[PDB]
Amino acid sequence: TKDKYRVVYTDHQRLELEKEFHYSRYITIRRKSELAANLGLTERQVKIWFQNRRAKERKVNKK
DNA sequence: TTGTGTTTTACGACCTC
DNA sequence: GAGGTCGTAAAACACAA
Repeated sequence: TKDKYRVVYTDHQRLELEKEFHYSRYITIRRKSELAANLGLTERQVKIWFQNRRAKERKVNKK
């Protein structure tokens, strides 16, 4: 768990994550571990962010 | 500045596998 | 039991009023 109470991710951190997301919708356990390490976040955070991004996409698509 | 509507992290519940 | 969606909180944001 990750607590007090949410962090803002840097413009760079977001950029990499968007790029990776365009590379593939679902991140591999390997990739997850690369990305976390290069971006200065946790594996869990990277997991979660990818889950939120997919929900955002579903939400934009419904609209 | 603050009211407000939208986005962004992060969770817990339940589901699938 | 790892991850998944999905509904939700609250903090951060945009920015017109």
